[PDB]
Amino acid sequence: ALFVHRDTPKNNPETPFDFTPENYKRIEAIVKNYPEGHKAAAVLPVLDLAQRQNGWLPISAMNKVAEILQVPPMRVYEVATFYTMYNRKPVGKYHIQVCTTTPCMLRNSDSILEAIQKKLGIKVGETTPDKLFTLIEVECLGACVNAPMVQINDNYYEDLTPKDIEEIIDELKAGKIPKPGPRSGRFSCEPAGGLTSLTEPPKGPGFGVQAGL
Amino acid sequence: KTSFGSLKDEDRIFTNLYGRHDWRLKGAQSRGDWYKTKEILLKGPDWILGEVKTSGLRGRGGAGFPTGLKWSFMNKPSDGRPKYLVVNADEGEPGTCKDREIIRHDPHKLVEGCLVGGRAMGARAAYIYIRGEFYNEASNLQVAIREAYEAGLIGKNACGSGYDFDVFVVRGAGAYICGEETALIESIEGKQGKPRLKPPFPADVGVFGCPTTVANVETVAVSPTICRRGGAWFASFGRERNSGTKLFNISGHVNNPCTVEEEMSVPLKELIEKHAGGVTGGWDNLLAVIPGGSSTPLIPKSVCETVLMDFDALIQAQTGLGTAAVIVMDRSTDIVKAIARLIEFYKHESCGQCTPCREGVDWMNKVMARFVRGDARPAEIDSLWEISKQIEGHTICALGDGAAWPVQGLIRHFRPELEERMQRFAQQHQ
Amino acid sequence: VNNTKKWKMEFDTRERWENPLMGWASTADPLSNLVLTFSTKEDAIAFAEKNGWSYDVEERKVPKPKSKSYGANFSWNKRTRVSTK
Ligand SMILES: NC(=O)C1=CN([C@@H]2O[C@H](COP(=O)(O)OP(=O)(O)OC[C@H]3O[C@@H](n4cnc5c(N)ncnc54)[C@H](O)[C@@H]3O)[C@@H](O)[C@H]2O)C=CC1
Ligand SMILES: Cc1cc2nc3c(=O)[nH]c(=O)nc-3n(C[C@H](O)[C@H](O)[C@H](O)COP(=O)(O)O)c2cc1C
Ligand code: SF4
Ligand code: FES
Repeated sequence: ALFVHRDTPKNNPETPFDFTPENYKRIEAIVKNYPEGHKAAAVLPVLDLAQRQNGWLPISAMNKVAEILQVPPMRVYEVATFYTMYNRKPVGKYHIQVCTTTPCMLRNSDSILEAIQKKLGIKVGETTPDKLFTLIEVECLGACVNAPMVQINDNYYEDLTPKDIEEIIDELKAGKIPKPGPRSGRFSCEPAGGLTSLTEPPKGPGFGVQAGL
Repeated sequence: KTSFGSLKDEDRIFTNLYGRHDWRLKGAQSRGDWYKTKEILLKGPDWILGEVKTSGLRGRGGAGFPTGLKWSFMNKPSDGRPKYLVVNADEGEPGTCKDREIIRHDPHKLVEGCLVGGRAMGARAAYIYIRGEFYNEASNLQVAIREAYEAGLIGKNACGSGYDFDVFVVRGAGAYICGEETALIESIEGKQGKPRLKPPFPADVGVFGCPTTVANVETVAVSPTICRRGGAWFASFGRERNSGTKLFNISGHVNNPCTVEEEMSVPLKELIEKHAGGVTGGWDNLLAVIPGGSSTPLIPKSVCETVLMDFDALIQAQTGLGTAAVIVMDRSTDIVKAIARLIEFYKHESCGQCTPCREGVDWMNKVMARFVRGDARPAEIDSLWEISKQIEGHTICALGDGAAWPVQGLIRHFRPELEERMQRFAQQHQ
Repeated sequence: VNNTKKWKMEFDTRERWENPLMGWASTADPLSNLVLTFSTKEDAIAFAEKNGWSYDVEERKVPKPKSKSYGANFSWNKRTRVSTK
């Protein structure tokens, strides 16, 4: 929650962090996208790579990204403290993000947040003591017709009841992987009472093309 | 044409919007995409700019700037710097979930849009700044871009036209302000998402200091359909200077919250009752509608009966179109809790660069958190109004404007509900 | 920059010593607080010649106009790119 750093024993510039060699090939692939002379523009993917290797960012990944891109370390500190994904504290393995903005609060995502809080025994921001589940509360995640929805580390879980998210937490505790989709009768975003549109077959190539083309 | 709405399935631009067909290359070429692309590329930038200008296409990002007139700023000779079409794919606007559908379900339409747009403005590559929350959609789009390179459609000698054009995907990192075009440029450059000042516009100094056009996913993806089908075809739908089709995201308190492509000047009541089945409890249960996502001011039930969902008829309703995201709020809704949560969104998602947003959006969230309880006196309504007028137009980007607008809409349309809230607080705590 | 508008005439600063009773700044110079204001330089020169005061004149140091460009902070090939904003 804080935007200063204090050198704890488990988080310091002497904390061990280095990329794997396949991650060095990935950082080569990232840096080769950007033009020559603007290598610094590879801060945000590579640092996110340094979050996908470790799960979180101690202050050695910030120093390592500043070391391999030859940028000042303060310019990576700004990126890690500006963006809400760079977890600068050690999160659980299933980082649960509940969206409770206005289109999801209208569709009662507060009941889902209460269900996750009583199911895991924790509250918003805390971590379960087995370090599996981190429950926080985030802003609009972009699935507003599929509201109310949560996010688990890569995945969207949409149209949720409290029973649905209890089912998802149950199949996450046993080690299984769930299906990232809407848990109601619809598939992605269509009207739940059947398709009100795009029922006709798409015509294909050549349809309606103007002359002289 | 006088009436609008009830759009046919054959006049849709975004077929396979619902994921029912194959999103891949064999699916996209079976739906008309990547057809006669080389003949579009060979006919020059000026022909494509004339097709987009004649079509009446406006900004689908939310401001509604004329898209052909926007892209024609880049049709200017080189100076040693390359040019870049950069696709704004962030979509952090609450209520808005349409570009997620375009990237996840129609990716090759977006890739051909990047190609035709980058030919139209002489751009060298394409940076699709996709949202960091849209990870599976980003890998989805990267598989489609792999299918576009490996078929020889883009890259070296794109579609066999002698034109070279790359397409990149840069993921975000969870920042709503990085949807604004200059802050998106600042996020691609490896910096904080702090918006630049205008001028320099991105057509002069954009990404890496190059000429740049930052354009929405929708207004990029529909442009090969405009070039194939014609300009007059896309101009025939909707009113004049409100031409075309539009994706609408009906969410909130409706029976069937859904994304649907619909004609531009459709009535709001017809849209909600047809595609969403109406408001939960009927149309008489409607209390308010935020018409186009959080940035636009809400309109009450007395305006939603006859209003049209294009730019100009909503500007006549002293709100905006924006992202065309219809948030429906019925009678069971504490509207003050919802708008104070919306201002809480605009202070948790605000980059802190300049003064009036950084201070006043937190201060409007504190005043709105007291207005939820009613822990104020009614002279703090008009006071708060002045605070909105001290933010609207005095900031760098339009997130200060997009945070001043809902406060103004809530005050203007439900001042007596706030007043009776505060007076019942004042009597029950004294 | 409103304090850099009008010309001023001061004098040399003579001795300030410690008052033994209170530690205050005792002085013997009567002209130690005399700062005169003149709208132009030559009025001050004519005033100093008029009273017999030997005078030295510093010239008006004006700041030269700078080339301010907001786009220069985001150049392509130049070093004047800002590292952050
Ligand atoms: N789609 C979304 O997810 C969201 C959309 N919005 C909407 O975005 C809008 C605010 O966007 P802004 O960029 O701040 O407004 P708008 O004034 O700036 O900009 C739209 C386009 O017009 C161009 N433009 C305007 N005047 C120009 C000129 N004289 N010379 C050159 N180019 C010019 C700009 O380059 C820009 O690309 C609002 O309508 C808001 O509702 C807001 C939040 C989220
Ligand atoms: C705070 C803020 C956030 C924005 N977010 C987005 C966005 O996420 N996606 C988008 O297409 N436009 C967004 N815009 C609008 C852009 O400024 C710009 O109008 C658009 O990205 C490109 O213009 P276009 O309509 O011609 O495509 C945002 C504007 C502001 C002020
Ligand atoms: S007004 Fe707010 S959103 Fe805009 S540049 Fe300033 S801090 Fe950023
Ligand atoms: S509001 Fe929850 S996803 Fe947009």
